[PDB]
Amino acid sequence: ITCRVPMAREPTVIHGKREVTLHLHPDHPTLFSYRTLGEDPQYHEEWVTAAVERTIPVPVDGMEYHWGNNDPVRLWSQLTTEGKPHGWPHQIVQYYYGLYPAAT
Amino acid sequence: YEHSTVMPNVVGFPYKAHIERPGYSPLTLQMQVVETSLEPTLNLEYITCEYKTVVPSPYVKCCGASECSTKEKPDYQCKVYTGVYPFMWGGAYCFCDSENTQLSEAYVDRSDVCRHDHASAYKAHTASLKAKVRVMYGNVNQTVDVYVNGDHAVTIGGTQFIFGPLSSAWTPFDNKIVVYKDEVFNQDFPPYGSGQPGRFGDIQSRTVESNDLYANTALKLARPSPGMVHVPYTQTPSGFKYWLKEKGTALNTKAPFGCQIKTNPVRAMNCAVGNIPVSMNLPDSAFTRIVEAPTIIDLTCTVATCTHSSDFGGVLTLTYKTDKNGDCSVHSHSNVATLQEATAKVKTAGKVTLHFSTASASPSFVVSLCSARATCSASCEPPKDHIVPYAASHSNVVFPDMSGTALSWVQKISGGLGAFAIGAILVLVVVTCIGLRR
Amino acid sequence: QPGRFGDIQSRTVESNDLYANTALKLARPSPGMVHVPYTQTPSGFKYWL
Ligand SMILES: *[C@@H]1O[C@H](CO)[C@@H](O[C@@H]2O[C@H](CO)[C@@H](O)[C@H](O)[C@H]2NC(C)=O)[C@H](O)[C@H]1NC(C)=O
Ligand SMILES: *[C@@H]1O[C@H](CO)[C@@H](O)[C@H](O)[C@H]1NC(C)=O
Repeated sequence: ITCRVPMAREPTVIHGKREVTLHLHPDHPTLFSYRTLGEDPQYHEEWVTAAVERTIPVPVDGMEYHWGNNDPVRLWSQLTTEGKPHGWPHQIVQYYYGLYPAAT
Repeated sequence: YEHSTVMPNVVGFPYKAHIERPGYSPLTLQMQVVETSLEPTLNLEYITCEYKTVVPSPYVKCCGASECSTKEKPDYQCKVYTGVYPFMWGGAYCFCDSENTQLSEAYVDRSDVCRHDHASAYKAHTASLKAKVRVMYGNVNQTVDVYVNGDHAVTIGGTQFIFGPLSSAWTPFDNKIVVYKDEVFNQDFPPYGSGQPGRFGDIQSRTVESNDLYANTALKLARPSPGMVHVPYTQTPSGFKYWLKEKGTALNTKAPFGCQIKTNPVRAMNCAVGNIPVSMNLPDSAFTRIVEAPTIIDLTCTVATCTHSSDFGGVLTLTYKTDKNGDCSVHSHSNVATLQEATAKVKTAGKVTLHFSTASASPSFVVSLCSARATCSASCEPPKDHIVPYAASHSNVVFPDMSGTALSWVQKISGGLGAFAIGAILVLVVVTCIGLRR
Repeated sequence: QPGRFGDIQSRTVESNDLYANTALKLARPSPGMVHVPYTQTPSGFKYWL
């Protein structure tokens, strides 16, 4: 038969540099999972009981998270940094280092 | 006419394909991939479900003896015990104080319900791919389903399309998989006839309708307690429930490349990897003569704004001189930047505007409008928003053009140093030659 | 901010002005029913308590 189940509360999202912070306020023990859409995924899943905060990395490829019984939500990160990419040479190198550290 | 090209296997990424032949106006094709499904070929090995234990009523013989013979039945276990004194509510059961024998036996059979609830074991082979592609050009806009294997061919508007084969042969399923309800698990399972008690595979069957069954559950009987009628037995619990309790992490939350796993039939959808080569054969009715198409002369390009972001964060303006108003096909001849629209309208005014997306700091690309071409170079700045909810709409290129500010600086530094080095070499050569003259 | 300390504030105990931020989003009712659904972050005062 067809069997009725509630939908979890929507979490609170705060952005950041290659990171997101999620405030989760559950009413029942709920399953929370997340993964990255890259070559080697950093999959994770856990049971949440009380109100909590979590930090999730979002690479330039993408992240997908599943909370409660809602549809999975996907996020992507743009190429953002500090420094002018058309100024003095030290600003050039600092901006490029902000993009990729090791290569620069 | 015949043509061939390659497209990226990313769902939702637009592709502009430029086809030009002498004597006919250039054409632009819009190709998109809406969904892709990868399904492997399976060979069923066995199924597993919960079991049940049948223990019939024990046999009691007063002033006598009994012996039991073996039977062909899964994990049949029989025993006979002597010196028993059964009791019930009415009182004693037999005259003989110590000449009574109790015959007990038990066996195991599959659950009457596990037809609905069972887990299957499969071996995975080479997988075939099918896809859904949307094609746009002129007054034609249609979505068709194709097999990406290099054999299937489709016809749209008198045009033949052939897709595949895929460049990289990569599959997420390993050799052995286990399927339950709507989840798949990439785990190794014991071969048939070698199951172990308490773990996955306690009971086995070739198929759901099989009349045979192989079970190993360590059915051990024991002597009944004095003055009672019952058949004690100890047996390890069902391994199917144990596996259900700590199966692990399903492939749905672990599969790489962000592609989704579905069952009935088992498949992986939207697996973004590799590139798809497409071949095409076109008729002569889809082109237009040079005489009918407008003529564009003295084309120059200037950029207005550039901010390399996921969306189309770049706008530029194109100036031209024409002879009659009409429609032209606009294309970007380099992978560094991607255009949004493929067909533009040209009038006597001579000004048009275009939107494009890029990733490099200082892009440089050739833009073609009808039969004319021009070059564009731009200076761009990074965006400020950190996280956005739409996928990237540009190919990831980062290396700047040789005319960029940073590359100009390094070129000037290297040029000065090289000139100084050449001067040193010339000075030393002149000095040593003058010294050798004497 | 919703969900933390001070989701609703009043300048005094008898003020008539109030500032609230709790993300009161609505939703479509299920077919063949009479009700009003809404999703709201729990009170942050209890969380702080
Ligand atoms: C009635 O009970 C008597 C016991 O008094 C049973 O006689 C026994 O029979 C067995 C079987 O040959 C012998 O081994 C015992 O030694 C006998 N006991 C005695 C005391 O003689 C008799 O079999 C019972 N009859 C029925 C029909 O159950
Ligand atoms: C092509 O057809 C589809 C299906 O109706 C439609 O959604 C899409 O907007 C069409 N494209 C254009 C450019 O009209």
